[PDB]
Amino acid sequence: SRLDPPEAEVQIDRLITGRLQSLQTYVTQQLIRAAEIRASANLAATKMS
Amino acid sequence: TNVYADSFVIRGDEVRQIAPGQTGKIADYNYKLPDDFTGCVIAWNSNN
Repeated sequence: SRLDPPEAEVQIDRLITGRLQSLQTYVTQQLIRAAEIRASANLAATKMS
Repeated sequence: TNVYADSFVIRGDEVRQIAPGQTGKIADYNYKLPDDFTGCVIAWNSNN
């Protein structure tokens, strides 16, 4: 609301790059943690079997 | 593919309003360039 199309565009581009970096770091770190969880889940299924 | 040469006049000030998104009364009501503009702007001198 405070900004007009041109610099609203550039600032929102900086902010969406920042949020994309944050969400991509979240997704990649959660993929790593999901690989850890999947290794633990394969271990759990191995113990179950 | 195709070339359109827009032609109009504006004061010495508010010439920066001839730009994609740049606000102003002329840009708000008279002539608004698209945000994804592609071309050259030539504000060649007309004091005469």
